Amino acid sequence: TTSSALKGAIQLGITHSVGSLSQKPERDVLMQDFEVVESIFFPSQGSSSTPGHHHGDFKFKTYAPIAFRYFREMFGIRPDDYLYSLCNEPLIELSNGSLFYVSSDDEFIIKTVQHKEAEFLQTLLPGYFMNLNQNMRTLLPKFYGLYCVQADGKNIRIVVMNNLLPRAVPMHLKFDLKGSTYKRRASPKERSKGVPTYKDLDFMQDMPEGILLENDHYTALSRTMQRDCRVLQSFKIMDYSLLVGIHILHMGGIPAFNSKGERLLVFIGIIDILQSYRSVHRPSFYADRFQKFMCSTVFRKS
Amino acid sequence: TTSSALKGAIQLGITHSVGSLSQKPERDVLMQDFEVVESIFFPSQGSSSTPGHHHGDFKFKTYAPIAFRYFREMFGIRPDDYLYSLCNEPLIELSNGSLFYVSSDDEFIIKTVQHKEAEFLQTLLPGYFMNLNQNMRTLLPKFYGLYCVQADGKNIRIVVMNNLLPRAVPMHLKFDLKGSTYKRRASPKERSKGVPTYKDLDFMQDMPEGILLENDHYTALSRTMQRDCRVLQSFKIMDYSLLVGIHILHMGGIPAFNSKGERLLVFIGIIDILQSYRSVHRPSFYADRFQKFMCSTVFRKS
Ligand SMILES: Nc1ncnc2c1ncn2[C@@H]1O[C@H](COP(=O)(O)OP(=O)(O)NP(=O)(O)O)[C@@H](O)[C@H]1O
Ligand SMILES: Nc1ncnc2c1ncn2[C@@H]1O[C@H](COP(=O)(O)OP(=O)(O)NP(=O)(O)O)[C@@H](O)[C@H]1O
Ligand SMILES: O=[Se](=O)([O-])[O-]
Ligand SMILES: O=[Se](=O)([O-])[O-]
Ligand SMILES: O=[Se](=O)([O-])[O-]
Ligand SMILES: O=[Se](=O)([O-])[O-]
Ligand SMILES: [Mn+2]
Ligand SMILES: [Mn+2]
Repeated sequence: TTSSALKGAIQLGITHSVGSLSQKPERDVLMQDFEVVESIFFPSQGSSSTPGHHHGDFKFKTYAPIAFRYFREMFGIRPDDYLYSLCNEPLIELSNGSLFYVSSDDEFIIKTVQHKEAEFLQTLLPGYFMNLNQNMRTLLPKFYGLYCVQADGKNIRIVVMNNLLPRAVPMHLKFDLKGSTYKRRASPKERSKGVPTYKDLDFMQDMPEGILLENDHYTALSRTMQRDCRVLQSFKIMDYSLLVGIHILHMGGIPAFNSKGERLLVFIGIIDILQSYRSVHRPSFYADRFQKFMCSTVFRKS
Repeated sequence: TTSSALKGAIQLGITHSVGSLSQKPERDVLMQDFEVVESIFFPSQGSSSTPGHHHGDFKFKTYAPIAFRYFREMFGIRPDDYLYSLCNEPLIELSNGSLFYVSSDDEFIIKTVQHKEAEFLQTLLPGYFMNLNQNMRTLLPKFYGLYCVQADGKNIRIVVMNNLLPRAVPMHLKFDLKGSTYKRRASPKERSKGVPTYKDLDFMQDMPEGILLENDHYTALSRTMQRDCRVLQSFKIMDYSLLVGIHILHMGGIPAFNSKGERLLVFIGIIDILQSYRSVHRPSFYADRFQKFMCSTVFRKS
């Protein structure tokens, strides 16, 4: 593939994009700063401006940058940290349409995106900002950046964001859960893997007594889901999953207890959030199912 | 006038509007909740729903209510406090187009509004929310509510908001300042009053050594203005004033020192913010003037 080609365009492109920013002085974000999109010409020779390269000519589209500065800021992501782990350390591909990549240090993921979505996102931002500034504990994905790359005619949109499941805490059981059932078992291929990413039925089968939760924790979660749903609902959004990482242990995640009885650090985050019908009540439905499902079956009190 | 008539429609209308709310349980505010507007029919007989009255038939339009609940919440305004001081204590008129009214307890003001404006406002809200959640120390007006009343054919839009200058701290000198000069002297009529509301030139005349400020305070203000301007700018907004209340003293305001040398508690807030051209650069201009003017002439460091 022209993949390594892209991997570069990213690290070349962002480093510029962001350093570019740390010139311009800080300022609050405005309803404008969302719609904006900046481009940068990256020739294989390279101006005294866009230099370097020998990799394959492109332009680097940076999106709503002042907004994403704000978001990083609020998610506590120092630019040098961001630039480093992302740009000065080789990017590593992944099996899963939509191609993922990962930071050498397992902190950051990179989905690609249907232009359909990328545009939706832009529109979401204000809505995002609001939820973010209100449900401080939201489960929604932490969107650190949005960028497009132009490879000849071709165009690649990508989003950068928090890996929910770092190598650090090693995950034993791993589930992608929706509250639905059609094809909601992990493919033969998938099950032939490490701590492979399961699914509703596999959970339901392999874990029918549930994930037990100390009342108070069960609430924080419950309410904070019910909040995230109500957002997503409102944005006519569907197919989202709760990604869950259980870790039996023989500190930056959730405390649980077992069907047997072992203590547990669990890790979650709602995902795949950009496909938006944007029927009349259908998302409103998918939210309630997702809700009842996680907050009744997948996690339970006492 | 049919004024006392209106005074009622308000207190009758809000009390319903808000109690109406304290049923529905709390929830984060969504980009939707801004656009919404609820109405309530208030007959002079009155349903078992909208009852009471003998005052003159009307409807009570309540605006973006979940947003304004949020705002009150964030400005720390407990509904019982709000309802009481506003609805269970006679409203008091005022001289100043645009009719003001005041809470018996001097906490709240009520401007009326050109439909032109009221609509602008709605649009501002998201923008408002952002600034509010970012410049915690903004000088912008604290908008507690927006309501319209329908008196026969007639329609009255009103906004409720923080009185910047309560009876509590008695204000000695009082200025309305813009950074302009045309008609920027206080009318003969006006000067024949208590601590009458002056203006640029009167300030410039009666106070040419300025309002002195302990470095650190001068900054908090300076930066926080420069922020508010940049918002307002962005909303293509003009004719705003800085309302200033100086109090010589022989604690909820700003510390200053004098041309002579007396200690001072000063009180400010940007106002008259809804008239929006919404020329190319003109607001951007009016902001910089307003800026330089307050942060150079009206307040100065050391
Ligand atoms: N933030 C994350 N942290 C950890 N793993 C993730 C994350 N995002 C995606 N993944 C992995 O990718 C899988 C699902 O991909 P997803 O994000 O749903 O996008 P997609 O390619 O559109 N899949 P779908 O559209 O549901 O078929 C998850 O089950 C995870 O195993
Ligand atoms: N929040 C407030 N606190 C104290 N006084 C206020 C407040 N708002 C308005 N006033 C008084 O009303 C005066 C100006 O009215 P303003 O709010 O500018 O609306 P307006 O009627 O549109 N005037 P303008 O449009 O500038 O001619 C101020 O100078 C104050 O004396
Ligand atoms: O997908 Se695209 O933007 O048409 O190349
Ligand atoms: O593959 Se599916 O039907 O979205 O779970
Ligand atoms: O001012 Se209005 O709304 O036309 O009565
Ligand atoms: O009356 Se004026 O010209 O707006 O200060
Ligand atoms: Mn998907
Ligand atoms: Mn005005």
